[PDB]
Amino acid sequence: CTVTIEVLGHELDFAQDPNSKHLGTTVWDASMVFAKYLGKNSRKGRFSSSKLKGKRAIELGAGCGVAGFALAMLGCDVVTTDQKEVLPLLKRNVEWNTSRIVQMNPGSAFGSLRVAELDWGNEDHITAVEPPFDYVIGTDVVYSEQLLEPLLRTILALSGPKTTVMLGYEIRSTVVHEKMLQMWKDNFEVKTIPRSKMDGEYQDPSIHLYIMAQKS
Ligand SMILES: Nc1ncnc2c1ncn2[C@@H]1O[C@H](CSCC[C@H](N)C(=O)O)[C@@H](O)[C@H]1O
Repeated sequence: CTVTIEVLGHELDFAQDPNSKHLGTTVWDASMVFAKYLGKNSRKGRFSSSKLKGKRAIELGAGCGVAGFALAMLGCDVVTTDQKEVLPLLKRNVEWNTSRIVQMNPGSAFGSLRVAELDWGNEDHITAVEPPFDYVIGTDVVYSEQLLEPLLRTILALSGPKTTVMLGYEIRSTVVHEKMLQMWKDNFEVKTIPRSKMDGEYQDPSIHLYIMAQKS
């Protein structure tokens, strides 16, 4: 079971494990909406190559790894993380596609992409990936009320004053939605990226992209 997606004109292959009960063994639609958003906003602004020079990003709950891979393709250095059980598939997908795009574009310089274990809230895991990061990203990592606080605490622990948080999100329970929105509003300055910045094909009304700056 392997999904082939085009990102920045490159055909990538992401292995999946449907034999697994683990949520992260499947590619979720928010990661693809995030990757396609980057492809559309990488010519000018904060995701252009010159503006990403020297920037470091960390992906939380990367699963199969689509979102962090796209960001690394833009020239950002990226540490992609998940729990131990997901890491072998993540490591497989990173290394298989890294060798593909570099053989496809030998002269181009992509950002680095290294896999690390990070259980949300584990201070030892957080210290070990070497924060602070310029970007903290996550796609479809909000779904269960009990995971809101550990994710929040992790994002803050990896952040500094100038850190930007990018969140790909799919609305499910309205109760959880309202708790999540209030939480982000209590901790960040939140903006909701509009439909026009997302690709015409990779856009379902239920998928939202948030971009959040640290609070004053
Ligand atoms: N407490 C926790 N610590 C670290 N990762 C967690 C976690 N709880 C859930 N996750 C991870 O969050 C991911 C949710 S599925 C999202 C996968 C990927 N970002 C995508 O968009 O396709 C899973 O990989 C799961 O392992």
